[PDB]
Amino acid sequence: WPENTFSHTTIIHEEGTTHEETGEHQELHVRSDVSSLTREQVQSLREA
Amino acid sequence: QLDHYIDERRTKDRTFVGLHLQNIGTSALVILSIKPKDGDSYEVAKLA
Amino acid sequence: CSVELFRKKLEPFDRDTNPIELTRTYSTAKSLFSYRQLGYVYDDLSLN
Repeated sequence: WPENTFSHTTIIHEEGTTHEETGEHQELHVRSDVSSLTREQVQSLREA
Repeated sequence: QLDHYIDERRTKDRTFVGLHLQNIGTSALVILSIKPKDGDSYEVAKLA
Repeated sequence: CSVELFRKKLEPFDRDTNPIELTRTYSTAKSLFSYRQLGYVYDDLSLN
């Protein structure tokens, strides 16, 4: 179909805003099934 | 920690393409690519 | 000031021989004025 039906003109650029990564309290650790978790946490556990 | 994950995702400068959607009456899929003058068209993302 | 010096790319971080990929990503000079993306935050912003 004619691709001009939709509008593909504008481009939106947004600067990297702030981030508050400080502070962690009441860490509700959740122990899960071994087979449920996936590769990255597997590898973190292995390194630990 | 999903909130911390998204915060660390949003700390970075970002760009987006905006689209305005109009009904077509069928099942349409769009294929979107970026065309540079000094290069070949390269696929970007998937949408329908 | 020194806009030509700024448009100059940093070295030798540009070349692919650097195992760290973040330097290849940020080999420029302009982006370095913000350390949002650098990922490290100082806990305190005071002075004795």
